[PDB]
Amino acid sequence: RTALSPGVLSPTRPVPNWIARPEYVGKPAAQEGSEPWVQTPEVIEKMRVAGRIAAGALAEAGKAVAPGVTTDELDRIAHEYLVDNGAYPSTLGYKGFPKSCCTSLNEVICHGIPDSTVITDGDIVNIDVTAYIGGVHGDTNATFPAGDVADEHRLLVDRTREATMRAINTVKPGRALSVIGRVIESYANRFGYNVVRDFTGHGIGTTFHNGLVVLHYDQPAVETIMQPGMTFTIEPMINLGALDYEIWDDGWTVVTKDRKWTAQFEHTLLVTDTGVEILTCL
Ligand SMILES: [K+]
Repeated sequence: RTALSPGVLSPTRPVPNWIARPEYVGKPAAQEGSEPWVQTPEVIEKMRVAGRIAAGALAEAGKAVAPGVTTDELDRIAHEYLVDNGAYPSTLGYKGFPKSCCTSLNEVICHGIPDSTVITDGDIVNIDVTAYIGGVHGDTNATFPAGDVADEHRLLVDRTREATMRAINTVKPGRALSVIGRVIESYANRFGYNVVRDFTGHGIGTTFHNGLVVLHYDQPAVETIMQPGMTFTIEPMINLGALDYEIWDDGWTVVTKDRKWTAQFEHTLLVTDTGVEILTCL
């Protein structure tokens, strides 16, 4: 199975005029990074709706993962589900990004651009989709096997899923945020895996990335304490090989230098009064 190269993009998919666009659509940058990390009860309830819809779009596209299919076709499906449910796909026009989800095969760490790329037997593909509705975002992702995937790669996927769920299950108010990345990295290193450092989880609410950073590796210098009403992603990228990467000329696609495969899972989480609630569930 050869190292991936860029396929060709389908044209911009329309979304109905009546679906509110985030402010950043059609602009070179977003107005984000200084928004409160704790959400009002109103925004939390709305994020339940956005997260539910993202989860559905994820589940739908992931159902179409099969040898023969294009990444572009996964995007079509995710886009349709978001649009049919009244949601704007948050990635569409986010800093110029051209599609409605990210599709990240094999050695693509993250930010892959749905295209003419045809999935083959044994590949793994991450699909990351975000919903914007009622003025808020919800983001979820998962890595899906295509065909007869090698044990090596199944285990990577299952272990990355597990790391993520372990980390989620440590979320509680009064606990150090740094606990997330300690749990993740300790679990990954157990199997000889390497945790991506340069890409992180983030606060999410009325803005896509509100400036809160959630590290997935052990970094006990972070002082941030989790508080009820905080909303953020946990989204570890976990590599079979070394952390060294390249970005393609499209400006988005992140690939492992060594071309070894990598996996990722993600939810949008609420810190409740007593623990956690996963917002990106069906
Ligand atoms: K990947």
